Amino acid sequence: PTTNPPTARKFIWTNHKFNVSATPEQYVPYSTTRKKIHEWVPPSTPY
Amino acid sequence: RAEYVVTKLDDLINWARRSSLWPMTFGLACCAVEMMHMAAPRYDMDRFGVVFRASPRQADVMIVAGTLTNKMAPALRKVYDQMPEPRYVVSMGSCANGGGYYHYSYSVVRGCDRIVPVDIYVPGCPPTAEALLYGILQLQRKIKREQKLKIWYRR
Amino acid sequence: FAYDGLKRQRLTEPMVRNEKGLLTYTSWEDALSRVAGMLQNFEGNAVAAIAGGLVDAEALVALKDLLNKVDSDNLCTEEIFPTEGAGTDLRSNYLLNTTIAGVEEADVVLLVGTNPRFEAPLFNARIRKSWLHNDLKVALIGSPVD
Amino acid sequence: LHHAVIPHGKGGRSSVSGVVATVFGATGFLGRYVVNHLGRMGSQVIIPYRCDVYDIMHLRLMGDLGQLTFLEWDARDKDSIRKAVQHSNVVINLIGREWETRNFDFEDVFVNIPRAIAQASKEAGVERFIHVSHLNASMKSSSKSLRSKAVGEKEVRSVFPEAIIIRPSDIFGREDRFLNHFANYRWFLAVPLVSLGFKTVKQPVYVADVSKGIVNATKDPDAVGKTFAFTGPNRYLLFHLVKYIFGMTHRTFIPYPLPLFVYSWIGKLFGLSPFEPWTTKDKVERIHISDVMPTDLPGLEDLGVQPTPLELKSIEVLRRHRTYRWLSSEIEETKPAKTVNY
Amino acid sequence: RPTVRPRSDVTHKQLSAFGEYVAEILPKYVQQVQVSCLDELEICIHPDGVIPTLTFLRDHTNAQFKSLADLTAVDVPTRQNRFEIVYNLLSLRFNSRIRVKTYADELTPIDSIVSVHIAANWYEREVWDMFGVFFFNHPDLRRILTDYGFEGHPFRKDFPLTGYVELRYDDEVKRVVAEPVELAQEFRKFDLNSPWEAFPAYRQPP
Amino acid sequence: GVQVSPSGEKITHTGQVYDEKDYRRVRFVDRQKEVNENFAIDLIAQQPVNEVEHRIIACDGGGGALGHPKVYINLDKETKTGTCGYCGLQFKQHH
Amino acid sequence: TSVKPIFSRDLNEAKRRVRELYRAWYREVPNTVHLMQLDITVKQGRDKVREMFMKNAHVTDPRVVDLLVIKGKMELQETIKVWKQRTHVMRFFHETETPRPKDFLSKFYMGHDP
Amino acid sequence: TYKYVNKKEQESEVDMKSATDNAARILMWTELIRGLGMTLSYLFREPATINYPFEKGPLSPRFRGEHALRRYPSGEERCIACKLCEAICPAQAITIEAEPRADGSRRTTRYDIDMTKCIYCGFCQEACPVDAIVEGPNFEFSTETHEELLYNKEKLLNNGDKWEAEIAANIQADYLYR
Ligand SMILES: CCCCCCCCCCCCCCCCCC(=O)OC[C@H](COP(=O)(O)OCCN)OC(=O)CCCCCCCCCCCCCCCCC
Ligand SMILES: NC(=O)C1=CN([C@@H]2O[C@H](COP(=O)(O)OP(=O)(O)OC[C@H]3O[C@@H](n4cnc5c(N)ncnc54)[C@H](OP(=O)(O)O)[C@@H]3O)[C@@H](O)[C@H]2O)C=CC1
Ligand code: SF4
Ligand code: SF4
Ligand code: SF4
Ligand SMILES: [Zn+2]
Repeated sequence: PTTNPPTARKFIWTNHKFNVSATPEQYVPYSTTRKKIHEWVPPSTPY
Repeated sequence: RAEYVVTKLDDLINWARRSSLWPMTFGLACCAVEMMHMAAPRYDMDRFGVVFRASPRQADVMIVAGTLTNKMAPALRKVYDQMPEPRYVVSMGSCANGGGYYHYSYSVVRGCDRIVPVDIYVPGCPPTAEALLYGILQLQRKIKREQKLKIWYRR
Repeated sequence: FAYDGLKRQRLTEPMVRNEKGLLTYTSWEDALSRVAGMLQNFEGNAVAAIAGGLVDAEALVALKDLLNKVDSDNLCTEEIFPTEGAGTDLRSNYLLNTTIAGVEEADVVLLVGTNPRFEAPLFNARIRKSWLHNDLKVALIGSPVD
Repeated sequence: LHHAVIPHGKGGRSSVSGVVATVFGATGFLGRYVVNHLGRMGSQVIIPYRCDVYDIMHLRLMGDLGQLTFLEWDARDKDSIRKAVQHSNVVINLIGREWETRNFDFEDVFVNIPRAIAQASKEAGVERFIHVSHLNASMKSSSKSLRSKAVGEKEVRSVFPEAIIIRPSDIFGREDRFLNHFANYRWFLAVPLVSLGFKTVKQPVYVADVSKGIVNATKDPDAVGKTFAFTGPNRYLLFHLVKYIFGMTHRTFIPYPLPLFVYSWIGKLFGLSPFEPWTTKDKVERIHISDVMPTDLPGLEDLGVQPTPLELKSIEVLRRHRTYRWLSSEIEETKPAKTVNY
Repeated sequence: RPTVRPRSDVTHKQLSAFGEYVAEILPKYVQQVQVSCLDELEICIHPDGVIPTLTFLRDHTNAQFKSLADLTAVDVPTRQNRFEIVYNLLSLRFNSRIRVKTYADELTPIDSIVSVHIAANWYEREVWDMFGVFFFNHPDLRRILTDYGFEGHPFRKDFPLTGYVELRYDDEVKRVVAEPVELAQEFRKFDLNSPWEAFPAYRQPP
Repeated sequence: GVQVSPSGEKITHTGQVYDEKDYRRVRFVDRQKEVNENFAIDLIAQQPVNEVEHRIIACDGGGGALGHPKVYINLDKETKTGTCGYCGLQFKQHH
Repeated sequence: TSVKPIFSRDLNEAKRRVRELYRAWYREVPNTVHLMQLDITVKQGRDKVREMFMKNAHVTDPRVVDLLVIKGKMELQETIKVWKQRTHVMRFFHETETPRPKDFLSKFYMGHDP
Repeated sequence: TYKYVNKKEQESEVDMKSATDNAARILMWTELIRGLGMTLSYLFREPATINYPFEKGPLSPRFRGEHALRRYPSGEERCIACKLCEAICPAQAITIEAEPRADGSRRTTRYDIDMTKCIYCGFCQEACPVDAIVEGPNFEFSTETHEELLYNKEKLLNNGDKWEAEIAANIQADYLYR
């Protein structure tokens, strides 16, 4: 990639990171789901 | 000074354990074929001080290749519970990490990690022989960064 | 399109009234203990229930047999139905004695001032099916509706 | 409670229990069973380690794929206790070594660790602080630990009230420090036990009985302050407690009685070991303070467990200490011990 | 025609001719010899007559089938005799294969051919291990492929894809012990089965 | 548009931020949260509208075999813009 | 109903075949505990043999009892031999999974299990 | 056609010249010396080994490794939540629960591979009608833990926000073969 360099696309990284193994700056999963349920709203008004 | 002497001893104690680690003649599936291609003249274990000894008493790391069935499982922890205890583990494959195929079958454990504790996980269905080699170079620094005499001084 | 409703404002945990007067969250071991205390205490005719709407035909019995073992018949429902003559008796005063399929096999329908269109919308469809195909005539009694 | 602390799941090993918990001493003997009895039923178990990553490998299992998350700390700082107990409903205290280190003494370990935790745990807002003192430790004891393990039993109540405090007896199990202590007296000529063993009444308890007791104490509506005492049945006497061991471990048995004039000084010779000592000033004296009768305390049986006798689970912990020609000997054999009621 | 695997009409008469041969020579315990479009033969039999048509096919001048290949057991739980048990054989002499299948219940065993074809010493054992079809007169019936405490016959369609137990290590007892099944993903049975027969006049008329 | 919640964690493409009272925020302790900073909700909005001449036109993703099965749009609406469900590219008619 | 029997006839001939099997376990439980190291004494090893025979007594069909014996001869051939392990034979005890409450009230303090 | 491999025995009345020829094979065991010189022929060869982290062996543009979610040249996550990439994934590894993006567009809220599953078979990059999910040429992504192999969507877009300079060259090299 000096005489046949790639195409840059204005999202691709500039600072490449190695295999973050067991440090911080590693990966931890989610449940990227928006929680899919809604329980109830008790009022602050006794009777 | 005492700490500086102990950090270097604990850096010097590991150089032996990490260079001359003697893995164990395991097998069980396709994945083991790549270990042979890591004993092959392309990606040499022996160049890294890594030698197959086929007994655990002489061993320093288990490499778990292949589907760890329910019948083989006692023979896998009967074997992990036969080494000395600087013992390390490496799980080659997606059949050994989670049971990639056969995760939902009945005669397959859903991970080597159900049974023996593990230091590192190599993915790939047949992980390339240059992908265990990245792991047993990474296990070779995962205990470069162990501090077993430091945490004796401060204790 | 009401399946959005089963995931909103929906009760999950058993709540219980607090010493302040607000509702808190507790366990079944603590709520049933409080309810049972107020059932061994008051009995007979000061103990009642009002069912309504979206209710089984299984909890109606267990909630009936429970309150009959403390000798109560105050089992009521939200929407009124008569009792002056043979209300709960004789299962022909609160039913489609005709089959809903029977609307086809019919020449006349008197609709009292109700919307089959919006009360049980699909009893109006059999009427429309039997409005088109077999020459049927209807007479709606009260409340002109489109 | 919230929506995920809900226990919506059968049994365990992939289910939820709402028992997101910190268990500090989960690198040693008792905590490896506690994590097992939490992780098996389905529960997040925050395991703070001050130690080698290699010594916490056996904790990587007994955990169902996310419920075992580890983090580092040391007792001599703040902001490493205010990260573990943050996202908790439960906190458990299992610290206590057996001896004095160069940096952490009996008071730095049994008084100042629960105090800092339980205060740093009350600020977070958690509901439970299961604490583990040791039975026989009221005050004015002959030792120096049990004279300080009641100080912690007060410096926790004065910091985090409504805390559970378990006072177990001397525990036994695989890789213990109790049966594998007397078992290894065989390396010398014989056993130097005091007063020919008498005057030391002991009711030991099995680990899982303690652990199943803890795990059920973090779920009851009961135990919102109730002290406990995990003692177990078969209130043995020491001479017969050891004769059972050396009949189980078939090597031999002859006493060699002593006073505390010397048998507490031999511990000061082996106490001059930079490593894990074989004995101490005080590890000799717990064995001999060990004397108690159960008076009123709740115990196991009103917590969930039906405790286990030593008659049964003694193979597992002494089958190693035997020689070939006794490596299979069938506890049908070996003459069970004499139990005293008093 | 360039993409449709020519039928090769010659070796469909050879086998059908040998089909009548095996039936009229042996009317007992034989019903509906059949031969597919794929030029391969099928001779279904009554289970009391297994060995008399495996010794025949091992010991006969014009039916030399002395080499066994498989012994399956197909499960079809919409019939009494659910376990169809399929043999398939091979002539070195004739270069022809054949299929000799049977039936059975969950309890109606089938006598073993270990005397005829010793190869079925273990093909029968797996059928016992996988399905549960007993075999009279068999040296050492027992499991091959399943665990030493595996209650169940797994290839029965009644058996769940993930079984009833799974194993893990209990530090409290220091063993690889079983507590019942507790998944983490719940294998998602997809409903990939369309309408639209796809094969008309090759179907089921009521 | 990664904007931090009042608790402290970051927001994803989708609001999924664990609430302050959630126990499943331990997993980022001594760790962090892999979250992509380049939200496609906005980058596609940072893209002009091709003011084409014809009413029915084609979209691809720069190469017929390299993405975006070729679908066609009806640009009769002058008020809204026509978009392909695959990309989010907008168009107009110019007349 | 005019069905074909196997290894027996009417049930009374297929219970000696069951007792000949109990006649093989009761002499080979003390053998296993010696061979392979086990915590069990002998009596909670033998009582489990009866416990696993006093589970299938409700059967009333010879062919079924003719069949359950066979699977027992398997698991005795697998135990008189050490083809099993400490693991496999100490798997019958179900020591791990907590015994769920049979009672109604506690059975739905956890789980929707009828 | 068949070929005999071990069939030469025919007593030709072996002359005394053919005896020493056999009697010096034995008593000097020379057939083995022809093996010692054979291994001596290889220590003087170039050992094919390669210094791995400095000399990583040869691959090809279709080498399928770590998954990644590609992206159009103007942002816009290239996935459109079809679900014909878990309907084929034989290891049953992918869960891609989706929604309308609130732009009116159609995108994932959820995407997943359990890389402890994922046989690395290629069915998902050849099924994707948009070239969103690919299977990159990574093979150094070993991990010390089980959780780091549960790539959801943020570890898997930004991964595709990493290798896109290196993927597209291989995809551009191969869209004629597929
Ligand atoms: C002048 C008149 C007087 C003269 C008097 C003297 C008369 C002459 C005496 C001649 C003696 C001849 C040589 C004697 C030794 C020969 C030993 C021998 O015969 O070995 C035979 C043996 C094979 O035996 P067999 O079982 O029959 O196998 C063939 C089956 N088809 O073969 C073997 O199995 C051996 C195989 C072992 C191979 C191991 C490899 C050895 C490595 C070699 C090291 C090389 C360096 C040599 C160093 C030498 C030491 C300095
Ligand atoms: N087991 C027994 O014989 C009995 C114990 N008990 C009580 O039960 C509890 C459990 O103790 P047990 O676990 O058995 O003993 P352990 O020897 O197993 O020590 C338990 C843990 O305490 C940690 N620890 C001790 N001191 C410090 C310190 N100063 N700073 C940080 N961590 C520390 C150790 O961490 P590391 O591993 O890093 O050293 C160890 O993992 C204690 O309260 C003990 O007194 C009561 C009766 C019987
Ligand atoms: S992961 Fe793939 S290569 Fe490895 S054992 Fe399983 S199927 Fe074989
Ligand atoms: S096939 Fe491609 S575009 Fe469709 S959901 Fe899968 S990854 Fe996304
Ligand atoms: S490569 Fe194959 S196994 Fe892996 S995610 Fe894609 S389809 Fe599934
Ligand atoms: Zn487009």
